[PDB]
Amino acid sequence: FIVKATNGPRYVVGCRRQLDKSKLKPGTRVALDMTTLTIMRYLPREVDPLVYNM
Amino acid sequence: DLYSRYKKLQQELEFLEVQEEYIKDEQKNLKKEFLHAQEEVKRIQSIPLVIGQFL
Repeated sequence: FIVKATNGPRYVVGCRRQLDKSKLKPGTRVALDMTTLTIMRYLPREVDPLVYNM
Repeated sequence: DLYSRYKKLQQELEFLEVQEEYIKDEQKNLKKEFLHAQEEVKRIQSIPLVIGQFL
């Protein structure tokens, strides 16, 4: 998978072992490893509350 | 000199036939060495590669 460091660059990662590779669709947010940098844990969220406040 | 020339042609022959075997073994060896070169260098794979640009 190609991930998005929110200050910058883009990488190549993998899962831990069994992180449900069908769940990790383009559009999810994951937690990335510190050293290995690969995917650790999925998350929700999304962005600007001008959609939300209406 | 037909007792000593015919003695030593055999000698230098058996010498070179021994000496062939060294390079036969090294040719057996270096193909394995080149395969180890191939794969153990081509482990240069995706340690988590970064996206950039080429100019």
